[PDB]
Amino acid sequence: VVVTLSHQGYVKYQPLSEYEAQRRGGKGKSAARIKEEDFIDRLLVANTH
DNA sequence: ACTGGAGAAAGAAAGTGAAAGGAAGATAAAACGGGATTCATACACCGTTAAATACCGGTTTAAAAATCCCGTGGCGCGTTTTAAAAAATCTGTGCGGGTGATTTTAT
Repeated sequence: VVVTLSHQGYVKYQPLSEYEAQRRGGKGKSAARIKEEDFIDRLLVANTH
């Protein structure tokens, strides 16, 4: 899974099989919904156990 | 006149019914956040080419690395406190036969 954390503190993880590889130079798809004033600071990849 | 019992007055202490109010609860309206559709529209993938960049050979030189002396504060040791977690000890409760008790209405 992949773990994301926001500045004010919000945790969540998603299955890794949802995002598919592509070629460099793209824009990508949104991974989470941000609030009015917040931003993502960390990103982690790890196993459930 | 005097005595001792008895009833009535008077006074002081305790129990009482009623008391704002305030923290401590409780209950609704509201604002919120997370899923099912619906596409148009912007994004992903495939051929072409000018241009921008990586790479090699040889200097150099100024800057950073290496070395030596020393004087301290930042870790290390030993011994106390102090919360935190764990083990030990109490407290209720229901199963089924027995003893004894309570309340409200109409005519």
